[PDB]
Amino acid sequence: MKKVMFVCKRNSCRSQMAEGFAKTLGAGKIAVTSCGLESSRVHPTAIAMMEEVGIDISGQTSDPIENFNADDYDVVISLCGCGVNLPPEWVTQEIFEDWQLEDPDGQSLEVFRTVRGQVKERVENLIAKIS
Repeated sequence: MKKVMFVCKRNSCRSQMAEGFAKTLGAGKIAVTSCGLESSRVHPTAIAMMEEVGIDISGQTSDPIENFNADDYDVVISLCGCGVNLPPEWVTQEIFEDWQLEDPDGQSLEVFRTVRGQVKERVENLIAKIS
């Protein structure tokens, strides 16, 4: 299928969640992956907020951007604040976006819920373009 990527920074739960919604909502329409995990591990509070909607982001893990090749992912979604000097292969894709969204860092459950919800709409919009 069309290959997709979600690049992560800060508490990477927001951007790996974008992949978690994208595997869920893009199922059988796209192939989807994530990279960067700047929180050095996943964050159980995000897993709980995704369990609250029947999604899993604990099985996800760290793998650096420099080992990826956007030339091999037709649609790439940075979440680095639309201000990172991605190699030019990250631009030639069918989609190149940067969902410069909120930061759940070590926040309340409400931000872990809210950022997830706002991400899910961006995910579903991306899906609406491709799937």
